[PDB]
Amino acid sequence: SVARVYANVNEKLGRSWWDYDNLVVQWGVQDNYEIVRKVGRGKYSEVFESIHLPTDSKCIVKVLKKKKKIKREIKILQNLAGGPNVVGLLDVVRDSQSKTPSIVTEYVNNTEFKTLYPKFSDFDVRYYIFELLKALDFCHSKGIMHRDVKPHNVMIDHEKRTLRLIDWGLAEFYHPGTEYNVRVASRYFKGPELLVDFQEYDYSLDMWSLGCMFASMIFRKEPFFHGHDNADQLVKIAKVLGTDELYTYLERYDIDLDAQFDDILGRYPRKPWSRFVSSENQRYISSEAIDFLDKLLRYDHQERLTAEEAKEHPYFEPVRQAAA
Ligand SMILES: O=C(O)c1ccc2c(c1)nc(Nc1cccc(Cl)c1)c1ccncc12
Repeated sequence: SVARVYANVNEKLGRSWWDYDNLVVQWGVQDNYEIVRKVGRGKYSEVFESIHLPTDSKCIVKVLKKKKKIKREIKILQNLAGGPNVVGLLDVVRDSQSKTPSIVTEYVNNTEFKTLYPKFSDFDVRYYIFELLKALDFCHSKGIMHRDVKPHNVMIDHEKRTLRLIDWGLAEFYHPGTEYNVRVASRYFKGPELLVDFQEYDYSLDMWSLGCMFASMIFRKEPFFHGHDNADQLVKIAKVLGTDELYTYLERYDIDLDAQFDDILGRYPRKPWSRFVSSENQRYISSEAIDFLDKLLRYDHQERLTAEEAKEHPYFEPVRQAAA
């Protein structure tokens, strides 16, 4: 398997674009930042609201815990500089003694998605998904997969109507035929390729994750596919897409399933998208939304829309018009 778009981007841009092992960071002055308030903690980071003291301006300091992965995240954030709806890198600093690095990013006025998403209109969903598609089409066009696309990593200032894709700590460069680690993404947003241990994945992983997110929004069910473990996650997906399309996909990519799917995985017919429509979510539902969702949520990553193809979908016509 090789990506159907942007496969040769890292080839064309060469070693100085993707070789993060040999990154030399020009560290900023740590005493130029003051930390004010912790805003959050991750598996990999603490995040604090802070001040850039020379300018007295609001910013974020992300303190990070292998060295390899710090360099990857920094090199990606430098390469993505200037890109639409990508979180802006302000600096990289570290402790004088301990050498613990921190990434300094722009501050965003987020509304938590459990609160924000239900307040959305149909146009709002169309608009923010379109804004997210600009960020993903940008990073894919630069040889980079995000690999952790989920609502926590999409920051929305609903007053400014502005969007930022954050947390590039799982992101990687795409190299044709590379076998990538499948333990990426949070469980609810993992593509089938991660769940059957198909390692030769590409940018199209982000598009499955986008699909899950989009299903949450239009069907008002967070998360859409609610599995308990990685095994059950594939069962929840199979109970919607069906097992017929699953077996053709496995056959097509020569994937053999783990032995202990045979007890838990039954034969399920395809549930139509229409069966998820209710009184409460009908506000979001149109024939264009379902068709768009259908073209993102495919077993076969090579059948999913590209971010670019997705921007031309009729679903986004109210948004292209409103921008003229
Ligand atoms: O990782 C980044 O690149 C990254 C970049 C920017 C923010 C962030 C993470 N996390 C934020 N908040 C947050 C909220 C809950 C949990 C956690 Cl760990 C963090 C946040 C807030 C305000 N503006 C920018 C950010």
